[PDB]
Amino acid sequence: MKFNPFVTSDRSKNRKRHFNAPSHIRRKIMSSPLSKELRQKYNVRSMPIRKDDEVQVVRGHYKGQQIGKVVQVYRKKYVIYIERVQREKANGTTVHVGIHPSKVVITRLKLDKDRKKILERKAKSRQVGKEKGK
Amino acid sequence: VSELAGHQTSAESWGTGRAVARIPRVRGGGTHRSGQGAFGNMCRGGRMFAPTKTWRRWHRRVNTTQKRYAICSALAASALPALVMSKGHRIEEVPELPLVVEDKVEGYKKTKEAVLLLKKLKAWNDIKKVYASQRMRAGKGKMRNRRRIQRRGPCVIYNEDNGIVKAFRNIPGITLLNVTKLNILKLAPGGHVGRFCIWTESAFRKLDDLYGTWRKAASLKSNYNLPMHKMLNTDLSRILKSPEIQRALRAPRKKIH
Amino acid sequence: APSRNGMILKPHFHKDWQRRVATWFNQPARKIRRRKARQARARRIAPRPAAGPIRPIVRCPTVRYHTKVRAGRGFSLEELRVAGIHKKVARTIGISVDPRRRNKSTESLQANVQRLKEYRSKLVLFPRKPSAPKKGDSSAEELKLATQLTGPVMPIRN
RNA sequence: GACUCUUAGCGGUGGAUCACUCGGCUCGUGCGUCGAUGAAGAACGCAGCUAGCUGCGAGAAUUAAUGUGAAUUGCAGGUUGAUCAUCGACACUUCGAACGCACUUGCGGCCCCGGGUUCCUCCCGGGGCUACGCCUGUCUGAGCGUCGCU
RNA sequence: CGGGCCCAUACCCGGCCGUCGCUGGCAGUCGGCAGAGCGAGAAAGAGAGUGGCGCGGACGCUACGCCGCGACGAGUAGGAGGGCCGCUGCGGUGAGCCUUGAAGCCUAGGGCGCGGGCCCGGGUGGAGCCGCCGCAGGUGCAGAUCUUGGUGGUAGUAGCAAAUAUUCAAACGAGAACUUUGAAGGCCGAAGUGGAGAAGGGUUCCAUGUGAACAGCAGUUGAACAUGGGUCAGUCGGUCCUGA
RNA sequence: CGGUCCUGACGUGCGAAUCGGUCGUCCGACCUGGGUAUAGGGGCGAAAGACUAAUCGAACCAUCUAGUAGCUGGUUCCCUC
RNA sequence: AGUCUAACACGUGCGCGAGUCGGGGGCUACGAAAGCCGCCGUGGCGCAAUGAAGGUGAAGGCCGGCGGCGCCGCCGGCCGAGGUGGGAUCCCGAGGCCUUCCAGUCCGCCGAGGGCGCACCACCGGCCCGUCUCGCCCGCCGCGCCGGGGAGGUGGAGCACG
RNA sequence: CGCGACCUCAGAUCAGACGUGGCGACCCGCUGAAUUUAAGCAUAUUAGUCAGCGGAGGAAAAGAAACUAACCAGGAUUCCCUCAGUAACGGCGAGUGAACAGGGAAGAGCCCAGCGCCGAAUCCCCGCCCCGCGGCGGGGCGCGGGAAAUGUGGCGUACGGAAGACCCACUCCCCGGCGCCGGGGGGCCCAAGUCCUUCUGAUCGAGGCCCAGCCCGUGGACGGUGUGAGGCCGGUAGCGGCCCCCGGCGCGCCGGGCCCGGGUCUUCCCGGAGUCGGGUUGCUUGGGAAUGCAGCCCAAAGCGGGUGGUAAACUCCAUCUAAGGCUAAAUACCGGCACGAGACCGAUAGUCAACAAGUACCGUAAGGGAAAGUUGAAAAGAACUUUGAAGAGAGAGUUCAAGAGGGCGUGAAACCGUUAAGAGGUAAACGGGUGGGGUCCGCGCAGUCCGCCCGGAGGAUUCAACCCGGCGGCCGGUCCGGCCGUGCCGGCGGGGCGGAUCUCCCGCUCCCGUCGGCGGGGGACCGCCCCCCGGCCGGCGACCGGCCGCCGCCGGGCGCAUUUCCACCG
Ligand SMILES: [Mg+2]
Ligand SMILES: [Mg+2]
Ligand SMILES: [Mg+2]
Ligand SMILES: [Mg+2]
Ligand SMILES: [Mg+2]
Ligand SMILES: [Mg+2]
Ligand SMILES: [Mg+2]
Ligand SMILES: [Mg+2]
Ligand SMILES: [Mg+2]
Ligand SMILES: [Mg+2]
Ligand SMILES: [Mg+2]
Ligand SMILES: [Mg+2]
Ligand SMILES: [Mg+2]
Ligand SMILES: [Mg+2]
Ligand SMILES: [Mg+2]
Ligand SMILES: [Mg+2]
Ligand SMILES: [Mg+2]
Ligand SMILES: [Mg+2]
Ligand SMILES: [Mg+2]
Ligand SMILES: [Mg+2]
Ligand SMILES: [Mg+2]
Ligand SMILES: [Mg+2]
Ligand SMILES: [Mg+2]
Ligand SMILES: [Mg+2]
Ligand SMILES: [Mg+2]
Ligand SMILES: [Mg+2]
Ligand SMILES: [Mg+2]
Ligand SMILES: [Mg+2]
Ligand SMILES: [Mg+2]
Ligand SMILES: [Mg+2]
Ligand SMILES: [Mg+2]
Ligand SMILES: [Mg+2]
Ligand SMILES: [Mg+2]
Ligand SMILES: [Mg+2]
Ligand SMILES: [Mg+2]
Ligand SMILES: [Mg+2]
Ligand SMILES: [Mg+2]
Ligand SMILES: [Mg+2]
Ligand SMILES: [Mg+2]
Ligand SMILES: [Mg+2]
Ligand SMILES: [Mg+2]
Ligand SMILES: [Mg+2]
Ligand SMILES: [Mg+2]
Ligand SMILES: [Mg+2]
Ligand SMILES: [Mg+2]
Ligand SMILES: [Mg+2]
Ligand SMILES: [Mg+2]
Ligand SMILES: [Mg+2]
Ligand SMILES: [Mg+2]
Ligand SMILES: [Mg+2]
Ligand SMILES: [Mg+2]
Ligand SMILES: [Mg+2]
Ligand SMILES: [Mg+2]
Ligand SMILES: [Mg+2]
Ligand SMILES: [Mg+2]
Ligand SMILES: [Mg+2]
Ligand SMILES: [Mg+2]
Ligand SMILES: [Mg+2]
Ligand SMILES: [Mg+2]
Ligand SMILES: [Mg+2]
Ligand SMILES: [Mg+2]
Ligand SMILES: [Mg+2]
Ligand SMILES: [Mg+2]
Ligand SMILES: [Mg+2]
Ligand SMILES: [Mg+2]
Ligand SMILES: [Mg+2]
Ligand SMILES: [Mg+2]
Ligand SMILES: [Mg+2]
Ligand SMILES: [Mg+2]
Ligand SMILES: [Mg+2]
Ligand SMILES: [Mg+2]
Ligand SMILES: [Mg+2]
Ligand SMILES: [Mg+2]
Repeated sequence: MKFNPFVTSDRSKNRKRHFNAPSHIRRKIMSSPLSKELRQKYNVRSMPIRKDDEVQVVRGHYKGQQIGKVVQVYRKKYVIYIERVQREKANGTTVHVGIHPSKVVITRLKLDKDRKKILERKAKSRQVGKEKGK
Repeated sequence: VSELAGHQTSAESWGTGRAVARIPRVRGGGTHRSGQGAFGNMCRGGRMFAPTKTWRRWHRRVNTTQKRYAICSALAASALPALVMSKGHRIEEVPELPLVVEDKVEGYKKTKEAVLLLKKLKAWNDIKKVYASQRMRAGKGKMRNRRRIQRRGPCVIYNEDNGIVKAFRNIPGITLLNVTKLNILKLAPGGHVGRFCIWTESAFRKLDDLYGTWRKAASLKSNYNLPMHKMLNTDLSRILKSPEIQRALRAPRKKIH
Repeated sequence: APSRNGMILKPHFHKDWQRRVATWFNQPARKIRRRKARQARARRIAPRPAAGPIRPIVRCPTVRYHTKVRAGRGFSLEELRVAGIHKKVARTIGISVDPRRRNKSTESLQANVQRLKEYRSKLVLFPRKPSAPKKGDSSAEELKLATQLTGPVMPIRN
């Protein structure tokens, strides 16, 4: 149950906020879970998706075990494009099929200084939380 | 509804003649909304019959004596297995219906150990019934933050708090109650009596002092004593088939003519 | 039109009464706000009585109530000068004063003087510079024991 | 056999019903802040492709800074921080209490600069002023108003 | 005047439905620990004491239930009672229903109820819905020259009739009564159907392209639609003056 | 500039006052553009209660206002007494 | 398209009851709910009416004596809060309810006649307040334009075990 | 004549400031109707209300008695309950209508003029120097300039004050800056299944995950994701974490202002005028021989003046001190900036406006003012072939579905086309009764069964009785033991509560360590209740334990087939 008297349970308000969130909030919404091995080796459960990460598709018509590289993150439509998840149009052109990041599992992150800083921050937060809990 | 809703327009009746129905019409204008019909409950737009007002008598008033009467009746009904099972609780494996546990329970702080306590007391089937009863509400209530519904489960009564509410509040269907602040709204949900109750030893001891006995009046109420019985022996069959009564009757006539 | 036996009534609803209808939907909010402000003031004035200054014994005016006592506005100047307290020091040390009150008899005056003497024997005074005590100031033994009391300081019971 | 009526199937016209809801209505809470340092309101302009809506002001779908940290997207285009959010520096067209006089966007006055002159006057451009009432102080005045000296 | 005959929801006999009355009957289902009853003209005991083998017996009674006797049944204005009649939302309850298919809609399908209505079957549809106990209401339409929206007959009908008038050939074009060019016949007739301005309109002006919509037939045409262009002042006027 | 008569045409018209023939006046109390003044119990009127933006024996716009109506119209399911 | 708010009247259901009611205030996600306060019951309504008002404000009798038959007071004591009629129910009981016949014992039932009578109804008395008439007595800090009392009529939205 | 003062009055694009206009939900001051009611209507009512005008704030206004009362008296203002639909007003009709006292929320008081005393002891501005500087302030210096004696500052204000004398007491106040110690706004974060199998176009559906009943839970609110998710994502809980900026409560420091009191006695001082009050007129009020306000005329006093709800004279009391000023809180809020929620409406509803809505459009103008939501999960929005000038078709393809084809969810009625069936000179249509034909249903087409007995064929762990063990139901006329009472009686018992039942000490005040008074604490008694002990009554059918007895059931033996039971046949 929610006890904070300054956040809503209003369905309409939550939908409006989600569909009108600015880009830097779209980034936070567009988060995907790391694989089992990455999760074990980083102590971090999820990471906002980036443009050049290897991922897998877990649900839908394109689910499988193949490793695909993200092509572009289309924040306006809340979908991401992978390098070989695509269908065939009528004329013969191949266009990409959008997939929600919540149905995708990250396989190998694109590391830079800021990404590493995010990972270490999340790891430290989970460590302090576990110390408090136990 | 809004007090000025349906009255924004300036509109007057066209009068008799011109083969229209004497209802007010919107004034002039080169638009569809022109001479169309403005005021009156039967027109599209315009006010309704008796616009609702905020000063309707929303709240009600009940005497303290009969509020306490109802609380006493609900507590009395909550100690009968027939009434509790009729209300629908799965109390078949419960050892004794006025379920009292020691005061160490009041010091729990983990939902896990609260769940273990419920499992050992064999009240877990009621929470499983609540899990089964979780479904989606019917009608236009979904669009108004009343999307999900579920069944009410057993109620926990504590004398004083040491983490009991923290431990139990996550489990569905559980209602934590202070012994000194019992309300009929949560003791007898839906207007029906016989909710399954789990008590603690200290609260159970204090309840007697709270509501008084037949001889001893309530000490935590300024002036209160338990309500009396209009008839004591409610065993009607036992009364009827007793020697003193059965002596003074005429012979039955059961010959159909 | 009256019909049969009834009681003919005079409803005062011939003005524009629906324009002025003061509802009470914010009553619980007002009660919460009042209680919160009460707690804020009580915690702000740290050791002082939460119900403000002491007030004297007062007879109700009219014949209908003249057998009952209650709490008045403040102590009278005759009562102060008989008790020995100064007009401008009484308010500082927490005694309600009004220069309007007369004293038509000795019994009320003496009762209020005795009440002032009891209160003066009862209060505890702090050094406004803690590192330096003074003459009429109390000692650390009671400075440690000082605490607020709820309700009126010296309740007026008949 | 034509035409007419009823019924059913199918197909039309039409948008009823049902289910949805980034909208309202009501209640409650906290705060409770405009303007001559130019407000509210109006007009006109600004995007590579842009009409309306939105944002903005000749620095014109924004600059600077802080935070976040890899995008925007309908089509093109070319990590020492793209985009968003915040917003404390800068900037802010013409009207409008609207302020040089009028309200055509017409006609001026004073001062100082750069073209002209080589200040000798014109003429061109730019910048700073040029409203009403009123308070304090300053300067210049007035009166067969009350006096004083000569 | 006589026999016979015909029939109303009236009268008689019978069945069923409901209402009213008897403020009628039933706790007695008292069973091997047992002994079957209270209906029959005429008050009140299946009264108690003291002396002279085989293990058996239907249904019933949601008492707000069930059962039995009689009588009765018109109805506007109006009153009252009962609705397991119907609609929307809330509190409880149904270990309720639901993508192996909810709501809604159609149905020469099968039924139930006096009725309000309801339940199944078939099809369509694609995401939610309902039963019982209580609570609440913006809660049930055939009418109001009712409001809004849509559709008919009239009806392929009335009409496309004020100001004299058209014709031949060719070109483009998928397509010509209407476009264009040439020829002929006509009209306005210099107070014009001519050439130019003021107020007013505001891009209608010019070229190309199109022929969805509009130009009450048609259009290869347009004041339509889409792309692009076009208004040059010391000496035309405003600007200045004053008039009411 | 005006509008007699045909009481003609039309009268869901070309037109919410138009058309035709016939008519009155045509150097004046003449016709007319622009500017300007008079505003609603007010203006203006060679005077018809005429005109004052298709509205005039008291314009138009918003509000008081959901004005009052002893008067017309309507008033939504079933059965039972 | 008979709604909501307020008032009133009666009828029904509930809690308490000569009392009842916290509605205003205060103390302690659902919860703006709930619980609690009694020296927070101030207050409202009810428990007393009547008069314009000053005001007044809801049973008596008997026994025995003294004084001014009877009446009044000092007294002491006792009875003590109506009556008539009709009244659902309850109480008593002349006798009787059989299995052969007699007597008597316990329980139960019926019943001539006779009673204590609920609520309510009618009638007759009584008491309180206003008013009228007739009358004589009583009290004293102030002896008075003082205070109190009786008998009989009549006016009241009164009393007569809430 | 000239010059110099002061007084009144001018001009400045003089130096430095200030006002204007907007919004207006709440507030303050004026102005002020008529619909309506009275069953007509004129006073009255509507109503000091709408319209109109002016002025602000975060609140405004009011506010510390020229008060209420008549008591054993209370004591600024504002708000709530009650007073009370009352006193009173009213063609005494319709109608209207307060306040005092009481209980509460809040609670805070003060300052001038005047009379006096202090060498104007007072204030503003320009210049330099030092510091501070986004609220223009502090300090030093000017034979610097003004304001002010037609009155500035200090003391001082009705509660009395001042001065002097006599006693007692005191060195704890405030600010300009500096340095130190621990709520608000913002940012980034912190649990657990995408486990196995199986449905589907797609899973968030269904089953399972043991003896740890998968894992987390201080987190099972919500939203998104291809239906329906506590564990996929954001979030949610937590006195959880980290990182930025701001304020207050405190700390010491430097400097600055100020050297500050009380009690008694004596001597002095002491107040607001065209105002009060009176007459008249008009409005207003519940205010009635005039409640408040305003105009005109008259027009004061100082043991005075106002008030004491009926006009007036006389006479006593009571109570305030008008004609000058400031002041927080409790209180109001349909505008504005953010929020949170709902037994509310669900696109003819809800705001006029769910959408390029005060928009399109209309009117010269003031103003008037709409209609309009939904493909799909994802455009995968139909390549390509072909007839036609083309709209538009026939094929092919996407999709789970085109039976979703760009006003495309579902797709009703009116109305229309076509197919099939039937019928057709008294318009059609309708009620009752049949007949005929259709489309469908019964998945009808050899007809019901259920128990007992006789007979015929068969097969069993197989019946009764008996033994062991377990459980259960009814009992012991009067078995032993317990518990309970809307039960009682005992008590040389131990207590909590209450009493409008009585009576040792302490505090207060009244007296020359004392007689006697008041409040409080201590004890006695009474009543209730809880507990320890004892004794009877009843119950255990809202509330039992062991033993014994009977009966019943179940499991296992032993029983072995004229018993019992299974399935068929007549
Ligand atoms: Mg939180
Ligand atoms: Mg509406
Ligand atoms: Mg529904
Ligand atoms: Mg009537
Ligand atoms: Mg049909
Ligand atoms: Mg539509
Ligand atoms: Mg549609
Ligand atoms: Mg543009
Ligand atoms: Mg930038
Ligand atoms: Mg940056
Ligand atoms: Mg001009
Ligand atoms: Mg019959
Ligand atoms: Mg009949
Ligand atoms: Mg009938
Ligand atoms: Mg869907
Ligand atoms: Mg509703
Ligand atoms: Mg209809
Ligand atoms: Mg024709
Ligand atoms: Mg024509
Ligand atoms: Mg001609
Ligand atoms: Mg021309
Ligand atoms: Mg021309
Ligand atoms: Mg052209
Ligand atoms: Mg055409
Ligand atoms: Mg030239
Ligand atoms: Mg000019
Ligand atoms: Mg004429
Ligand atoms: Mg004619
Ligand atoms: Mg005709
Ligand atoms: Mg005039
Ligand atoms: Mg004329
Ligand atoms: Mg005339
Ligand atoms: Mg007029
Ligand atoms: Mg009307
Ligand atoms: Mg009439
Ligand atoms: Mg009644
Ligand atoms: Mg200047
Ligand atoms: Mg202003
Ligand atoms: Mg009238
Ligand atoms: Mg009338
Ligand atoms: Mg009239
Ligand atoms: Mg009047
Ligand atoms: Mg009035
Ligand atoms: Mg107004
Ligand atoms: Mg402001
Ligand atoms: Mg103020
Ligand atoms: Mg004063
Ligand atoms: Mg009353
Ligand atoms: Mg009034
Ligand atoms: Mg008061
Ligand atoms: Mg208080
Ligand atoms: Mg002075
Ligand atoms: Mg979901
Ligand atoms: Mg699962
Ligand atoms: Mg899940
Ligand atoms: Mg979820
Ligand atoms: Mg997570
Ligand atoms: Mg998380
Ligand atoms: Mg008046
Ligand atoms: Mg004054
Ligand atoms: Mg004053
Ligand atoms: Mg809430
Ligand atoms: Mg619509
Ligand atoms: Mg709408
Ligand atoms: Mg719809
Ligand atoms: Mg609808
Ligand atoms: Mg639609
Ligand atoms: Mg949808
Ligand atoms: Mg489909
Ligand atoms: Mg579809
Ligand atoms: Mg459709
Ligand atoms: Mg058809
Ligand atoms: Mg046919």
